Amino acid sequence: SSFSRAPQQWATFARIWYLLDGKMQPPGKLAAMASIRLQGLHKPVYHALSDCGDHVVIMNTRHIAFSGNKWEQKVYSSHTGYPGGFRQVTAAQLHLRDPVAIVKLAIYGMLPKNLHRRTMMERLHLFPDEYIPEDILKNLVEELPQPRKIPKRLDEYTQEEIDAFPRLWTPPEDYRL
Amino acid sequence: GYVPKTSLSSPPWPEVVLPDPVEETRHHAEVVKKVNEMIVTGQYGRLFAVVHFASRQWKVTSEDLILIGNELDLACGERIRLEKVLLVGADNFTLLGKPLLGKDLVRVEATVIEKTESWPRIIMRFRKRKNFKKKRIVTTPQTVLRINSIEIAPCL
Amino acid sequence: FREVVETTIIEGRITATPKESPNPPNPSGQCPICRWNLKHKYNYDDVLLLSQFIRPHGGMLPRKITGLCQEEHRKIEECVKMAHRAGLLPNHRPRQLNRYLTRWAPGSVKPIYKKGPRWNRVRMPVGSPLLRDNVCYSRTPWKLYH
Amino acid sequence: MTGKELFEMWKIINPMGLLVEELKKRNVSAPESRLTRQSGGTTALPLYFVGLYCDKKLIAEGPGETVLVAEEEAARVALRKLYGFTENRRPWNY
Amino acid sequence: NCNVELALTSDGRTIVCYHPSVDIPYEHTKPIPREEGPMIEQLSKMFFTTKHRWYPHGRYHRCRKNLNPPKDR
RNA sequence: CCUACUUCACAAAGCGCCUUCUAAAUGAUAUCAUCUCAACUUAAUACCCACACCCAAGAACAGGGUU
Repeated sequence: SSFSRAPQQWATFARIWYLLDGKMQPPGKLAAMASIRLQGLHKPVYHALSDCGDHVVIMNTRHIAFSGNKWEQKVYSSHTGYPGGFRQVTAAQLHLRDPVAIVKLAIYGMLPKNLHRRTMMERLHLFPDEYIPEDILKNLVEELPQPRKIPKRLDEYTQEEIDAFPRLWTPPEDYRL
Repeated sequence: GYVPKTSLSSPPWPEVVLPDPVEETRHHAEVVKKVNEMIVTGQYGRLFAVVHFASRQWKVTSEDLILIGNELDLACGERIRLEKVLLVGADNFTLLGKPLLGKDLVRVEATVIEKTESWPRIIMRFRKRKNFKKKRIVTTPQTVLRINSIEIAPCL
Repeated sequence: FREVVETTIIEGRITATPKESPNPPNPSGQCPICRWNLKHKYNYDDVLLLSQFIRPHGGMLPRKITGLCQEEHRKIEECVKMAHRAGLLPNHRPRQLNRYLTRWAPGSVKPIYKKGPRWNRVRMPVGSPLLRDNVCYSRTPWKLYH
Repeated sequence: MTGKELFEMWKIINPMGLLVEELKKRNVSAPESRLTRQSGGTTALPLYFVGLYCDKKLIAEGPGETVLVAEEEAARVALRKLYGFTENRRPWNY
Repeated sequence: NCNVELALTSDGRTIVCYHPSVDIPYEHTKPIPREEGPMIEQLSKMFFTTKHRWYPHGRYHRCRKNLNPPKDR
């Protein structure tokens, strides 16, 4: 409070940069967080005319994880206008030719279907690896929490965790395994 | 009774314990006392108040204006004690009722600025091929109130 | 267990056989799952149980050995499949796209080239119907088809 | 003067010097200006929150599009708080 | 961010909430550091908007835009 | 694309010529076995990109040359 008029308005309506981890996550929950942030729907000031969207930097987007057999079963379709130019490719082939396009198409779907969708999509920046350019790493503010609880393997178990887990049964003394 | 540490054993939501009401009502008593001292010592700046006037709730502060869509049955310039205050807060504390605050605790007082009518509004009905076209012009009466003062009493 | 050590002399030697844990909180069951109050309280996440109930090369032990009931033996079977394909078992090898909750083997699923209309849409199966009877800590139930 | 802020009525230039002179009058040490919160530093639409501190604790903070403007307007905010002519003050009693 | 103090009053008719402002600690702060198509492309990339916003409009739209709009506050 | 032939002649053509790159073991559930909606292992390049006069460029505009 007690700001001058122009800096108070500038403080209210400024847009923020949010980093979003994308390893072991589904593209849909990342798209939910991203599109909520891009429309400005995470702001109490929100209005669709005010254009109060934010910047979202989803990194590690080549290590996303479809839940289920979707990697062989979800198909992305397009049609170049020329006769016979219908291209259907699974999520695997699209993830190999371009390891950005899955989360981009998910976010493009979740965004509202108006003329602001392209500007909102141009606010968002996708990177496939841990590497982010320096001119974007100087703008981030909050690292959004990953929506999916990452599971951990046998390797990441400590000794105390498997010792605290009670082992349940009698193996027969004579069994070959 | 015992289930070992397993993914669906414990709830995903974090465990929280509510304090038993003895030290909680001690905490409530000291908080109410200390807020009462802030009220009686003038530790507030200007106050805002959610006030249920005619049929709708207004976030009313001092020195400001409200438009009301009906005759209020008052000549211009008389003051008003708006009952049904239902939230009153300051820079550091709020007081919200169940569902109202008592009339001994909040005084919100307003003046009647003006008694106009609305702009002429259009009510036009039209069903196609049925020759159905009706037009009505309405002007709803309105009064504008100047909220003057929102003061508070140290009765808690 | 026992091991077949060969070198030519070949012998079978019994080594390091475990037993029950000192106390089951609910004894007089028929299966360890029913005996440790895990009848509807595991998932594909927890590879502790799923690590117990498998061979060192990713296969399972038969029900005549582990003493499981049929229902949760099939449940542990499906959870072994779901945990192996999700990459949660990296030390149980015979000798890249990230997944989880994969019901079917990823090598033999045909893509849905023509999903149907809104009333006959071919859905994508997620999770398994054996784990349908789990404890429901969610307000809305599991969607097994996406 | 209802609705009008202080420096939309009493126009000043260089509030930082007036502020350090005022805290010299109050025998408080000269403020340290620290960049509390920032977003979009390298882009064409930045935001900086600059906080004026006095002996380990802040007297005020204020936003701006660049660090100089943010420091200047945080100085104006601290002058408002010191002079007591805040946006939160008691209204005039009529 | 979460630290406020709630208290039901004695007779239990009003809810008194107390909420001072959290001031940013000094230790949580940094010190202050001390053609026509290509034009649309450069402005679009610098402001993260599409190109379509930057092309001008005809005279009909330039005339309906209100020149002295009503100003509040 | 015009060196020849042919219609033919500052050139356009063809009948003429040139160029065109799902399967194996291993294996549990069900200790044998078993291809496994079990786990694994293995078996697009190119192309394109800085007045006026004549033109192999062209409806106009454009484009190339004007040493």
